[PDB]
Amino acid sequence: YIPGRLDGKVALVTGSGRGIGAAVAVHLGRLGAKVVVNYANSTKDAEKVVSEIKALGSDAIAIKADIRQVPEIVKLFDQAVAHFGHLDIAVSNSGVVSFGHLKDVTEEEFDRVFSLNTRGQFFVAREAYRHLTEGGRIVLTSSNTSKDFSVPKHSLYSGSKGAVDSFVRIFSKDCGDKKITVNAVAPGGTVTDMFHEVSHHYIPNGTSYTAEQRQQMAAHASPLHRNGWPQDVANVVGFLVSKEGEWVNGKVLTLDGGAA
Amino acid sequence: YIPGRLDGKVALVTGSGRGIGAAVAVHLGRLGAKVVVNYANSTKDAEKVVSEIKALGSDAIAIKADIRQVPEIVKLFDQAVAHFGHLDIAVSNSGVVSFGHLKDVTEEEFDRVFSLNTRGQFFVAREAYRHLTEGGRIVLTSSNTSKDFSVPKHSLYSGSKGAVDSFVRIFSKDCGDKKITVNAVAPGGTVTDMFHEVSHHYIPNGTSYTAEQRQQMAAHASPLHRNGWPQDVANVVGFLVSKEGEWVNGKVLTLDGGAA
Ligand SMILES: [Cl-]
Ligand SMILES: [Cl-]
Ligand SMILES: [Cl-]
Ligand SMILES: [Cl-]
Repeated sequence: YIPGRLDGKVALVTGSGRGIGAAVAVHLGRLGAKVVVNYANSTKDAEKVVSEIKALGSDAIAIKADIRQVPEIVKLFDQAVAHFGHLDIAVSNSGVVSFGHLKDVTEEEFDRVFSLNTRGQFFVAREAYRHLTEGGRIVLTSSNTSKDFSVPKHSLYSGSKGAVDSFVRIFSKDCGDKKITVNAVAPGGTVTDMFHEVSHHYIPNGTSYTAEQRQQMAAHASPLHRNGWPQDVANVVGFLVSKEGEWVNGKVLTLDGGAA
Repeated sequence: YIPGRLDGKVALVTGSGRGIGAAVAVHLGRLGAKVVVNYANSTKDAEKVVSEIKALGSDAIAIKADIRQVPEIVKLFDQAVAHFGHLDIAVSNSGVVSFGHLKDVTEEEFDRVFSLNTRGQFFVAREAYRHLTEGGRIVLTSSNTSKDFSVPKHSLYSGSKGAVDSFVRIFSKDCGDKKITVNAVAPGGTVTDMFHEVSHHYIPNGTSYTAEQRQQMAAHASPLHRNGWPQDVANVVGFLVSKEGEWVNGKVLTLDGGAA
């Protein structure tokens, strides 16, 4: 046994077609896990993640699912266990962002956000509990906006992640009967190819700055004076899902480089 | 002007057909508000609340709504403003409880709980923002289970209220443009005619105790050695919706008599 490593373990990672999830999938592979690369949309993109994990010396398979549809979450987990024999780790990076003043939020937008961010993640945890081996790991995605950062016109999303924080604390109670720990990660400002399209929403008069100015401002929000990156989230997920992370259970870790 | 009083104000209170909401409606009437007694089911029950408010010297009307249906929330608020001329205060006591291990939670049960506790309350806040007079008040209902109390087999409900806590913090930002404050109350153990049917869920081996034993145990959870009552919640709501409560804004107040 090599400490911190996941040799002999099997991990499922959702949201592997965007920056953070892709980095989490590759990192769990690098640590020695075989990986089910779950994704929502681009099969070519997901297969690039599979290829990267194989190149590192670990096995991976891409399995698609619409995480809004609970029957598809059931099938995803069944197929994961059928392919690799068992499953030890489930990480959800599933979610969508949303902005708008309360006054303008529609039924459709509420449902768009909660169906994935909150309901989808709840049922990913349910199916992970049902399928996981004893002593496994579940990690869901919250946000620094749930509790630690207050963004005007971001009530819907912030609440979708506030629910996740409460879920994980109580899931840890129920999941203890299979010795499964349950935690959430709550990233701050993380730079990906989608960051620049929404970064104006997170600062007053955001549109009056250039994208580069907004990224620099985001960097200066951490006392370390750098941006957060997908690898920062992956690094913490890797610890939580290791043997050495066991005593962190039922918690939400805000990953913002000290900004809050 | 009498300090603490709501003379000349108009308040809408949802969930007026159960213990806490009924007590909040009567109390706002006692403080001088005219009250829209909104309720989900029994018209005879709601009219008893109306009658009690009238007997106290304040006007009231019962207006029914299915708070799960956003078009009905819209109509409720339109009708409130049409009847009394304006609306200053909106208090939601809308919600349902739910219990069960994560492993057994169904799609239907998830939707039953979130549609009212989280989605319904979100849109009560939206319609209150849209209809309220400048300087008004919105109060939603969270729970001590959101953050302050961890009950096994209560993940769904706990998360439905964790979302509300995040909502109110951000709603306070958006609603400030009409000088409306937004807060939540998070009651603990509150005795009503429905308490005894669920009190076993809240203590280990709950069913092995009598209802009276369970109520006494609940009482001893507060260092004051009494149960919480609907009037305790009403008292705090009355402060939050008064002029003197203005500087409490964007907050969730846990009302458990010091148990946490
Ligand atoms: Cl994806
Ligand atoms: Cl997804
Ligand atoms: Cl009611
Ligand atoms: Cl209701």
